[PDB]
Amino acid sequence: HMCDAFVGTWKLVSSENFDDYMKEVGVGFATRKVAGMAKPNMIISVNGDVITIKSESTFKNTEISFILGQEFDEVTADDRKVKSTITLDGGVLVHVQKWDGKSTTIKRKREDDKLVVECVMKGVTSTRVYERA
Ligand SMILES: Cc1ccc(C(=O)CC(C)(C)CC(=O)O)cc1Br
Repeated sequence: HMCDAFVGTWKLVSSENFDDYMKEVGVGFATRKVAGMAKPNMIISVNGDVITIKSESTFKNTEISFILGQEFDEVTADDRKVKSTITLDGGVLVHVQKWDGKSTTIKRKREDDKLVVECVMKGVTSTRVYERA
């Protein structure tokens, strides 16, 4: 029942500062423009200890399955090859991605009826708000 309140199908409804976050990550112009249009469906499910987060989008579909605290390989939507570790900290899913000596942290939280995604690269934060689909 660890991630019960995250499970479901969610649709992106708002984004703030995503272009700057993507710049800080190293995403190039064309990918930033096309990625920034997308309104993905995020599908979260749990089976035993395995959490799956899928993103269905007009830009790029992605899928990760993981066990909390156990590092895994991830190919991000912008085609970075990262090493990811996801933990639960006070009810927040905390996702750290490492690649090329860089790091970004993505936090996912339930707030009211929304799922709020905060993406941080150095001093730059983007906030992406999802509602139930
Ligand atoms: C270029 C690009 C396109 C999409 C995404 C994501 O959707 C994942 C995050 C950042 C975690 C945001 C979210 O899930 O809404 C990331 C990058 Br970089």
